[PDB]
Amino acid sequence: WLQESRRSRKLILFIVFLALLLDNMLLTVVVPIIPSYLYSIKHEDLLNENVQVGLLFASKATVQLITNPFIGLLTNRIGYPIPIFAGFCIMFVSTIMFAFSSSYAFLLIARSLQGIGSSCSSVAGMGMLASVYTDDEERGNVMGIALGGLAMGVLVGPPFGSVLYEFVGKTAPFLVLAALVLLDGAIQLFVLQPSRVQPESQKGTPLTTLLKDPYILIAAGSICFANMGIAMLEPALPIWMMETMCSRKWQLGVAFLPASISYLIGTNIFGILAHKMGRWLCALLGMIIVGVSILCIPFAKNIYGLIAPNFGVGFAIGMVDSSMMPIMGYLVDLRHVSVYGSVYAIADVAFCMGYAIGPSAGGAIAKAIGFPWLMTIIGIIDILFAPLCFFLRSPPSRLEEELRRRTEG
Amino acid sequence: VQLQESGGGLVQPGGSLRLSCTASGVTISALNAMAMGWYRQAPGERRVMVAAVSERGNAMYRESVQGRFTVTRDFTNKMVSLQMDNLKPEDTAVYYCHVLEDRVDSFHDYWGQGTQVTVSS
Repeated sequence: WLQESRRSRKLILFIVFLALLLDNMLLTVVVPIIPSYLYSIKHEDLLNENVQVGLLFASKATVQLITNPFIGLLTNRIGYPIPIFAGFCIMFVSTIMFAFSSSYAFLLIARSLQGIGSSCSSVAGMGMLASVYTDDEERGNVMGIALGGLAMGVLVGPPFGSVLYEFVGKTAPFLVLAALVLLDGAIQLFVLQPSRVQPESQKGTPLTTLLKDPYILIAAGSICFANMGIAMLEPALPIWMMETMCSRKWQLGVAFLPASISYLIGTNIFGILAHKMGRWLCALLGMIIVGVSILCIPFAKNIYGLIAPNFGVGFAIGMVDSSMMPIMGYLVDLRHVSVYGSVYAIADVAFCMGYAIGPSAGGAIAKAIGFPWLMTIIGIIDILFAPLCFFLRSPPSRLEEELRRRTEG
Repeated sequence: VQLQESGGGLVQPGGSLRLSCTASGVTISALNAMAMGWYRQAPGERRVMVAAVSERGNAMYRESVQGRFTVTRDFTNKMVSLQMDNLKPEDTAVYYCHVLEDRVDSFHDYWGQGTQVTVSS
């Protein structure tokens, strides 16, 4: 057919794109559906039973966070495609579970398996995408496309779930979604064909050494703070809007829509703009624009007042992510051994920590401290961390550091 | 991989001298992959690094030699060379040539014949 084998290496791009699409679709659709099921079942330790609502998000977030490094080691331990297929199967089993699912304790187990699959895919597919694309500009382009797929998934999720749920009922958004997962697996089984183990030719650097590299840490912190911006912004915007704006129910999706559209636009154009213009300066501008936008958000007074800053923050987080994703591969190729699993695991740890500590901590900080103060402190953190991206202009090579050490002693 | 060099001599303090090390036994591409410089050893003293260059073209001079030495590596002529503009009596040492190749973890080092320079006091 169109792909008898990996005749086009863009087939791997398509695989990763649709995998991330389906993963964030599972992540987003269940969010408004959990409270309805929980309330209906409860109608038909109470403080614990209330904070367990946020424990829903915390479950997937923490499972992903814990699971990333083990998958990163596993990829170069035995090979790339097998973790992708295993994470596929785990995600499919979880997806089949959510629906038949009823009991709360089983639902948490289901979404924990979802997190296992999400982490495994986001590590293995990303690493294999980096490995097949050794060219810097092409790697940046394909990584921007994959992040654009992530953003488009998180944009399409909520209405896709809501329309089917309101049309048929409970299992409708889940069964067809699992069928799309099965179609992905039918593609994968012939595209990858991992019917034999492929041990890695070159041994990987220890993970502890990577955490000692300052530039990897700078890029990881940039990604972490930029994602924590929108992650913290997600819960607290509707409640503050209801408190001060005297608003209604339906403005919420329209108000957050600019952020997702701008994310989708940013991650697909800045993949090709960054290499032409410069990754470090792109990251610096992204951080600065994130800070300005988040600073401007509390000062607004009408919905039209919030239209512009959400567009700005989406655009800027898109720049930061699409410019700092391939710099991990660039650095590990420049001054380390060419194995990308561990470094991309670190990058995804930074990515997921924001979603992990966003909702609950932001709610608590809003409870004890003014929400405008939350936005201002986030903006201050972003602005003060922005100049640290300057160090990524021309990193020294491993030979240079060896010579520096030999001059020291 | 074999290398050659020339230089050395006796001169009063304040003079000038030029040292050049040649690498004609290895190809240009492998020469670019490697890193090279000039070694230094004194009677009854250990090696302490003075000036080396790499494919970044960055030379980390030792703290006391900044400005005193001048080193340049040729990517085409296969020569690493040193130029120096000032002398002091504390320069009693013997200078060697060397290379590093860090694609292997052992970074196989190959030394040159070496040159000795002493300064009258």
